[PDB]
Amino acid sequence: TCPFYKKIPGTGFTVDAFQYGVVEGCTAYFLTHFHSDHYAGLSKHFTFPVYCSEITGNLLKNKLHVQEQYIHPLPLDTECIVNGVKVVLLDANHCPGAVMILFYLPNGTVILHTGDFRADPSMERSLLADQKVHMLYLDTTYCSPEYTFPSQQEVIRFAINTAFEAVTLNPHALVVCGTYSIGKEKVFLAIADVLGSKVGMSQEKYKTLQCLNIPEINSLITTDMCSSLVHLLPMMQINFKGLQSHLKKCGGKYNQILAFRPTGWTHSNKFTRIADVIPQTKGNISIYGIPYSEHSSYLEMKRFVQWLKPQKIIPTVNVGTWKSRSTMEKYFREWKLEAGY
Ligand code: NI
Repeated sequence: TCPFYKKIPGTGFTVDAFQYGVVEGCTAYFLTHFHSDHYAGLSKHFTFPVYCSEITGNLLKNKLHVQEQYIHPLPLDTECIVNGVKVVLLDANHCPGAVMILFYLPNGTVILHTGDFRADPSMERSLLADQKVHMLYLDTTYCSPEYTFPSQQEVIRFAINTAFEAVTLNPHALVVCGTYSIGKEKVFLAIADVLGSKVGMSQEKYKTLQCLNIPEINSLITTDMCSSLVHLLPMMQINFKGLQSHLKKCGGKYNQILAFRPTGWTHSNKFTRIADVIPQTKGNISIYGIPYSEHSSYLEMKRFVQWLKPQKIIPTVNVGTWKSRSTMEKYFREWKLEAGY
């Protein structure tokens, strides 16, 4: 049965709750973003109203084949009414089309659901600042002080300079970027832009990108691999074996590969700076691990919550074990004692 953390009290709404069949009492199903854990259970067979951003709606329509009659896309930063309740969608700074949802309940309680998010100080001057928020449903992916990472911009700068140097040193080198879902598109778009190239990719991946309302997209991406010096492949192929194999497929148009694996956090964030990063190398193939995160670091999450000052926090990630929940509760109390709410 549908957990309490996916239900919004005093409404018949749910959020990211598609895997439990028909939820008793639910009149509107919200979807924060197009990642499989969150959309799990949605298919052409779903027949209830789904509320989401325009980008998330395009994906639902085209990739999952959800019938158009059940898709209700809403604009961002706009007060809207859904089944008699005032809502607002905000940019979550996660992947394309990802939203936080602000619910203004009839009793006067205000609830923010973050979905998946990367907290940023620009969220402190949105519509969130206009009134008190009583309850917060929080993306707690990295809710522990060991989780630090560089800014997105530091990581992109490093990627840009690295790729530019390698291809100027060897103009027959190919750049590859690994991917598994939507998100982290700036990695491959910024590399291509500095190399004067389109990004080449499979038909399934191109169809995904064509849904994302990215301006001038037809000038940036192609299905013609041969014409392009940045290629996208599945994350699972980003290894010496997979990359040599792909290099054979391109017809000796390239004689070297430089590959990037954008990851989350891994244990080497605790010592290294982005400037110190060095690749793994076997022969004419180099692989760089780069920590490009679309979730809040501990410090970004703590700042956001200390600013927002919610009366209650409901975690939405790592809620499966008592140890995790207990640990998280501990950090929420510290934050509250330091900031005086
Ligand atoms: Ni996500």
